[PDB]
Order: sequence, then structure tokens, then C-alpha cells
Amino acid sequence: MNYARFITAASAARNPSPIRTMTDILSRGPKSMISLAGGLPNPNMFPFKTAVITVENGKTIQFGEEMMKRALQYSPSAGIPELLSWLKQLQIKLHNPPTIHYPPSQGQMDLCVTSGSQQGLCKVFEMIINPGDNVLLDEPAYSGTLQSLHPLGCNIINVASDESGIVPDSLRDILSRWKPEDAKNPQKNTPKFLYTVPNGNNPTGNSLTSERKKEIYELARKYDFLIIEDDPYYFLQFNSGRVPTFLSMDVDGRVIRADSFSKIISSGLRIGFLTGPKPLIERVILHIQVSTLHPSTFNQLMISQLLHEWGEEGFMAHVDRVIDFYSNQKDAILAAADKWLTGLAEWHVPAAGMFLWIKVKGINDVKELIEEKAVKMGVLMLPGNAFYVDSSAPSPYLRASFSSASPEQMDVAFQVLAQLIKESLLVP
Amino acid sequence: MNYARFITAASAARNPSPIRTMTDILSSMISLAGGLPNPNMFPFKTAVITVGKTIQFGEEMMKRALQYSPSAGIPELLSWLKQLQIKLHNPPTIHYPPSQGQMDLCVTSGSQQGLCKVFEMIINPGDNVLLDEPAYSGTLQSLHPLGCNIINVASDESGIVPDSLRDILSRWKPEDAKNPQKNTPKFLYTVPNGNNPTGNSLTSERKKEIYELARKYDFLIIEDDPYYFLQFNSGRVPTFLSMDVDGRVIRADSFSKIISSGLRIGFLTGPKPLIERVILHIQVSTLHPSTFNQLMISQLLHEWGEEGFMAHVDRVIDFYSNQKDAILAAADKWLTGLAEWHVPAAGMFLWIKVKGINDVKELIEEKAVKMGVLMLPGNAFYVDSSAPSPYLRASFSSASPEQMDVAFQVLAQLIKESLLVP
Ligand SMILES: COc1ccc2cc(NCc3c(COP(=O)(O)O)cnc(C)c3O)c(=O)n(O)c2c1
Ligand SMILES: COc1ccc2cc(NCc3c(COP(=O)(O)O)cnc(C)c3O)c(=O)n(O)c2c1
Repeated sequence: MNYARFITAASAARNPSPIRTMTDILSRGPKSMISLAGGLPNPNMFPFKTAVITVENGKTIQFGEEMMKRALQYSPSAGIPELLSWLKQLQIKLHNPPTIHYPPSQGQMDLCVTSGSQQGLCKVFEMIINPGDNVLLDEPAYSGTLQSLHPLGCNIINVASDESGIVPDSLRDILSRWKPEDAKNPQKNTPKFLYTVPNGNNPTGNSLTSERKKEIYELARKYDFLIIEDDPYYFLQFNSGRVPTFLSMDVDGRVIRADSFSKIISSGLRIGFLTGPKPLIERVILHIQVSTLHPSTFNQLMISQLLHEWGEEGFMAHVDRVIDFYSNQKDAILAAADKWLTGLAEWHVPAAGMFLWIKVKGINDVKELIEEKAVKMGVLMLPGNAFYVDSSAPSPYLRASFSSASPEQMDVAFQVLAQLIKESLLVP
Repeated sequence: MNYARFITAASAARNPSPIRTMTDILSSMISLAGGLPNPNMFPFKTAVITVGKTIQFGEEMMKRALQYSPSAGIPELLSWLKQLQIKLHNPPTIHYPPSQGQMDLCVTSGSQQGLCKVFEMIINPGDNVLLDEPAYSGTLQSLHPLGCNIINVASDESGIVPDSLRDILSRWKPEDAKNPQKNTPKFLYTVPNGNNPTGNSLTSERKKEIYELARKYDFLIIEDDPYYFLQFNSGRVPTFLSMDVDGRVIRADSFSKIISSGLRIGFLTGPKPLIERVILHIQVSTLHPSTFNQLMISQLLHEWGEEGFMAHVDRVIDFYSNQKDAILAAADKWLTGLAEWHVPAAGMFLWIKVKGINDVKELIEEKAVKMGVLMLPGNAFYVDSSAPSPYLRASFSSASPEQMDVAFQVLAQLIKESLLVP
């Protein structure tokens, strides 16, 4: 398995910056080192000098003068080394991927810090996708991936999904149009990858089971395609005992995993990370180098100090508090839906994340109900249309986030929704 | 302007997110719309940043700083930067209707992101683009995978030579810009102040000549100006943006050189239909620039005012001007007779030509690194980086005068060792 067939010609031709070239030789020379190489602003001319950041149940984070100069300066494209090594150990403890000690050419596990998991996904899609390429995913899907994929000119093949995510039988039936050996022939145009959000899918709230992940992985080996495991709700699972990830079962080095801090630590800091085969991670870093140069040094240092002070134990205690809060929010939205929506709509318990996916019983298109009537009433939800490749098609579905509204706000919101649905159903 | 000829099919196919669409429909509200983390679950609570003044993020300011924000930037930073552009450049496009290229702005994750999104918006494989070599390696390394043909325009001590541009453009007829099969240039890219790596700046007269050739052959101008606030010459030269009567200028500005490089904050100024395409691409790549870092810059600009910002740039110019003199003094002392250079007009680089060496790559990459001195070989700043180069780039931004003295003393010795061999 070579990574060359998956990547575009343009991604393969990317070269490191002349500084990244010098940085290699910097560690091959003496300790004296005088540098006249970079266009770095002088660290003594920065207007910010020190910083103190308070942490609820934790040590205050402090950036003294020297740390502040580093925080305000350019840093490596792949991320600061202390955050990279901490995240690498986190992945090993959580997923123990088979690829850890593989040689680099065979897809050795590598990591890079990205400006949210959105940047990681975007760079992955751009590295892989040629116009006309086949890609697999289950609809409804995250609108940010659909809007990333759409300008790339790929053919998006929808794979059926139910309460337990992707239905492996649907994937098996779709793949039966090709023969396994067609993956070795580029004119056969076999799928490049399967994209999935395995825990609390945006927008469904549905999660894949361990058994289905094993079945999906075996179909990925058979037809030799990559798996893009976009897991930002990994640390927001409501089920007791986490399900193994695709990364944990990645014997082939065919999994690219996107992780985010947006849902558990901070969304505004724009900090995520990508885990996958070293040749593919290297291509992503090179693209990052010409786009954003690197993720914010300041925000990485903040997170790194918080993570190092917490330890694996303090980080896990924070996720427990987060899961407990969202689990109560999930119960509150479910109680509001039971009280006002029973008989008018279909839904079930989300397995992870922050969304409730509701199907309105006798309405073909919910877009006018949500975009017009509900807006005039002071209630904001997302119509299902936003989560399909064909967003112009009518949708009976709506996405309701339970992340921030109070139980009483959920009650009033669903009372308004029920009233508007009933009014629309009574029109002959 | 027909902006459609400067935007690829993929860029035109981009749509706003469902959240932007919902927000636009809005006029007591309950929101179950966004996948926003709960703002009361964030582990960071308050922040104090010393500037002897202080910047404070109180509890609610911190919740906003740690939360998602608009793709184009936070409104207070956008309005401050918009007023800065109007005061500094007073662009003719301010009150033009949006379709006619009304001046618009967006915050980017450094000026590198802005440039990258601009190139990806305009470039189709095989398209012709103009620039002067030696050029910034970050733009060459952005353009190269895009499959465009890079046409080198001659430059001297005063930047692009308009006669060179005029001669290159003479292969087409002005009317060929209306015919897509003629493949006329899409844009001219330039760093008008303290070019990376030369340190050379364009004059007002040349900018006017280049702008008239841009109208005649209907191409855009990408004015990448991160060293705009690092000019050593008395009285700033007008920008291409200030003379943009047509709405053909896209300007990239950065805070990396004057405020902070690690914060990843820059901005793009240009025609509204072009800026809109850039925002949409940003929306699917990074979502938005860090809210926390934008709020840090915004609060600093609020404490400072235009007065404090302008006094900071004056102190910054003064510091780099002394650094420039120190590197010039070190070059006079050790390099005279061995190398060629002239006075940089702006920025942080000295561009040196080694007198009797065809390729400096082995002298800089091997010999210099071994002696503890780091510089960049000229090779890095050309489309054809495999071609031999007698040039080197020396940055005067951070080394002390005494470090420059030892560095040039080492360089001089390495040059002599390379020349003395028959
Ligand atoms: C770790 O070593 C480093 C790191 C970064 C740089 C950045 C440099 N230049 C930046 C630049 C930009 C983008 O800058 P930004 O606004 O920050 O995104 C845009 N246009 C022009 C003309 C530029 O020169 C540079 O020259 N050297 O050497 C570096 C050396
Ligand atoms: C201003 O309103 C907003 C702002 C942001 C979001 C972000 C959302 N999701 C983020 C997400 C990402 C990228 O996340 P990041 O890591 O932060 O880049 C990756 N994969 C999946 C599956 C995701 O769901 C969302 O659903 N809504 O509604 C938003 C609404």
C-alpha cells in the first residue's frame, strides 16, 4: 500500500520552505549559532509583555517575559513540540494505534496541530481530491465537509445510515459495482476514501458500533480506500465505556483521524490535530506552511500549559464534568420533545455530541417553517436541507442543539415548534 | 470590472454556511441552531495581559474570546482596520456599489492565508501570472503547485522596471484580455516596500506606470505589503490601493512585522466580490481567525488609539533603521571588495551578491552552518531554485551589531577560502 495513488499531483510536488530546510541543518551544526536567516520580528519590540490566565480548578497559567516573546513569535508549521509530544502520548494511551512503530514509508503514526479540526479536514480533502474522484459518506453529514467537498468536483456517493451510523450492508452493495482488483487500476475510479463522524454524527447524534467499524474497516482494506475519521465529539460520548476508534484498529495505515479541542476546551482558540500515516501528515504540514504558516503560538502554549498541569488524570476529570453537563442537557431536550413533540415528530436518544435530529411527521419541507415562521417567533434551529449534498431538495428534518439553552428555553422553543407544525398540518 | 474572469468555477461554486444564511434572515430569542460549546464549560476564566498599561478579559470577554466568531473577523477589529485603510490610503473604491468592487476587508490568519486564498480563487492550471524575481519564497511555493506559468518581470534598485512589464505585455494586444483563449495575465504580484529578499521599494512614478499597464491589459494587482510600516525613507510612497480607481487591487497587510507574528493576524483589502470569495474559502478551511488573538489586538488598539499605534510604528521604524545601519557597517568592514549590496529602502533584509562565486548554496548550506552562522541562499527566491545563485539574504531584524560583525567576519573568511583556490 503506497500513498501515491490517493494524493493529487499538486500535493506530491509541494516542497518545504527554505527555513524548514535550514531548521534540519540547524540541528546538524554547533551550539554557538548566529542567525541572520529569518524575517522574524525582533522579540523585544512586541507590545505585549506578560500574561496571567485563570483556570477554574487548576493552577493559574503564567507567561513570563521570555515565554511571552516565544508566544508572540513564529513557530513550527506542525505545532510546538511540547503540545505535539503530549498529544502523541494521548493518542497512544487512548487508541494504541498499530502504526506507532511502523517505518515512516509504511505509514508510521504522525501528528500535526491544525487551526481547528476544520483545517485538518480541508487540507486532507485538497491533498486527495482530483475532479471526478469518487468519495463515500453517509448523509445527513456535517455541512462544513459538504461545502469543502462540493467545489473540489468529486462525486459524493451516499452510504445508508440508521440509529447505529453507516449500515455496512449499504457500503458492501455500493462497492459491489467494482471488483476488489479495480483499486489497482486508476481508470476504474474506485473510491478514494470513506468519510465518517463515528461519535454523535453532525447532525444525527448517532454513533457507530465496534462491530460495524470492524466491518467498514474490512471493506476499506478489500477495496483499498482511506478512512477519514472526523471525531470532534469523541470526548462527548454519553454511553458507558468508549467504543474503539478506526485509528485503534488501523493495521494498514489507512486511517486519517481529525480531533478537536473546540467541543471540550475552546472553539475560539482554533486548535485541533490530525493523526495519520507519516507520508500523508507530511503533505498536510506542507500545505499548512503555505496557507496559515502555523497555528497560533500563543493559543498552543495556553493549551499546552493547561494540558501539562492537568496530566492525563486532570484532562479526563474535565471530560467527565463536560459529559455530565451535556448528558443533563440531552435529558432536558428529550423531556421538552416528549412534552410538546409526541405525535408530531420522530426522534431517538443521541449517543454523543450536542444535537437532537427530529423528523417532522407530515411535512415534506421544513425550510419555510424554520426559516420564516420560527424566526418571526424568536426560535432558531437548522433545517435538514443544510446537511445533504442536494440542499435544494425538501427535508422533513431539523437539527436542534442542546449545548447552551436552558431546560425552560427548550420548553418554550418546542412549544413554539409544536404550535407552528400543528398550524402547517391543519392547512388543507 | 468583470470579476468573473478572475474567479475559478470552484471559487464561484462556493456558498455561505447555513449559520451565515440563518443570521442574515434575523431582524428575545432562543437559539438551538449552532454547534457551539457551552460558554460556561471553558477551563480559562479571565486574563490579564501587560502592555505599564494592562489589557483585561473579564469573565464575559473571556467566554467570547474562547468561542466561535464570524469568518471575516470580529466587527470591532474590522471597523478599526477599515478606518485605518481609509485614513492611510483613502481608496477610490470606498463608496462604489458592491458589484463595481466596493472596498471590503477581512481578517486572515496572517497575510500568508490571504495570499494563498487569493491565488486559489484566481488560478486555473496554465494561467499566466506576472511577478519580479527574486520574490518571497512563500508565494513561489504557493503558486508552483497551482500549475500557473510564472512570467518574470525585470526589477532594479527601485523595484519592477515598467519598461520590462511593457515589453512582456507587448506579446498580446490590449483587446486580447476580452478573449479567454488568448490567455492574458490574470495578475501582477508585488511586494512594493522592502521586497523579500531584495529590500528594494517601488517609487510613486513606477506604481502609476504599472497601474496604467494593469488597466490597459486588464489584470489585477496583488499588493503584498507586510513591510509597509517598516519604511526607512521620509514620507511614505502612495500604495497601489490609494490609486485603485478601477477596483483591480487586492492588498495584503500583516501585523506580523509590527505587532506579533505568532498571533497569526493579517488582513486583506480589495473589491467586495473578490473579498467575498476569500471569506467563503476561509469558512471551509480555518472557520475564522482566533477570537482570542483578535480580541488581544482589538483591546490593544482600543487602549492605544490611532496615536499609540502610530507612536509604536515610529519606535519600530527607529529600531530597524538602527539595525539596518549596524548590518551596513558590518558589511562595509568585512565584505568590501568581496561582495555587492546597496541600502535597503524598507523591511528587515540585506541582499548581498558574492563577487566571484557562481553558486553560494554550498557556502551557506554547508560551510556557514558548520561555522555557526545562518543565512539564506538566493536559490530559495527564484522559480528555478535549482539554478546557481551568487546571492544571499541576511536579515537584520534580531541579531545584535556585534553578532553581525562576527557573522560577516565568518562570511568574509568563507568567501576568501572559496576564491583563493585556483
Ligand atoms: C521560522 O522562520 C520564519 C518564519 C516565518 C517567516 C516569514 C517571512 N515572511 C513573511 C511574509 C509574508 C507572510 O507573513 P505573515 O503575514 O506572517 O503570514 C507575506 N509576504 C511577505 C513578502 C513575507 O515576507 C520570512 O521572510 N521569514 O524568513 C520567515 C522565517
Ligand atoms: C457560529 O456558529 C457556528 C460556528 C461553528 C460551528 C461548528 C460546528 N461543527 C464543527 C465541526 C468540525 C469543525 O470544528 P473545529 O474543530 O472547531 O474546526 C468538524 N467536524 C464536525 C463534524 C463538526 O461538527 C457546527 O456544527 N456548528 O453549528 C457551528 C456553528
